[PDB]
Amino acid sequence: ETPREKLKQHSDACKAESGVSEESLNKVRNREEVDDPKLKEHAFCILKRAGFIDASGEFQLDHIKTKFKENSEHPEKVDDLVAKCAVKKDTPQHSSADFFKCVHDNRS
Repeated sequence: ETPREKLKQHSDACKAESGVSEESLNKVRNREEVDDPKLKEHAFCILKRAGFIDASGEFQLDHIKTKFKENSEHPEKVDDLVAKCAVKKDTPQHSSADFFKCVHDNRS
């Protein structure tokens, strides 16, 4: 009866296991490269909510490239980088981590 707060939680179900705190994610900021399940898993949890990838795992670069393109400091290399970063892997949840890592580990 009237939630008021309206707890959404981007990873309400992903928290059951993929509850990667601000530890390994922060490491992504630096060129250290850290392998972790909750990390890659948590990412997909945001991708599905962000409105990029579908419940089936179909990558949508047309929407990703446009996002990084429109309003940016140097929008032009993202589109090409999207192809190399959005490489279709054996699973959809995998490619997710590539989005929040590849673009972050891009040489200037």
